[PDB]
Amino acid sequence: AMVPNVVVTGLTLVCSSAPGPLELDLTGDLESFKKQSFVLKEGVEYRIKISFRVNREIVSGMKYIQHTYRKGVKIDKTDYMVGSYGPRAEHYHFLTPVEEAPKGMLARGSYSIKSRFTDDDKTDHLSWEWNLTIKKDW
Repeated sequence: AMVPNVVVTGLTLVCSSAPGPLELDLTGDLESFKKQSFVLKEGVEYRIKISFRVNREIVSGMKYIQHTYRKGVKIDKTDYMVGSYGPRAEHYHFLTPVEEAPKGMLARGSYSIKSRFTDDDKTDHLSWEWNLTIKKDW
């Protein structure tokens, strides 16, 4: 502290066809997000972008872990290998592979997401929670 080795600064849902920006500022109050949601139209392609800075030492085997819940029930768990990164002032941007929102009336509604950014030391660089709502339309 005040700026430790990794500072996770943002999550962005990158989607060509979304009408507005879908962004969380992860330097802020993380409790706030629990009360908000991103809307995705069903079936659309998107990527999750995590923005972060490294301050002092090279970090290796960075990993972004995402758990998805529906009705409080764990339904998906994905780990994404992020890579190795040296210290610098400029943000790094990690992007997942393209994902697809689920589709169909039965898949519509809100889901809760538990995210963690970690590494090969299993350091908790940041853990946060957010919500995704799948709709017939934007």
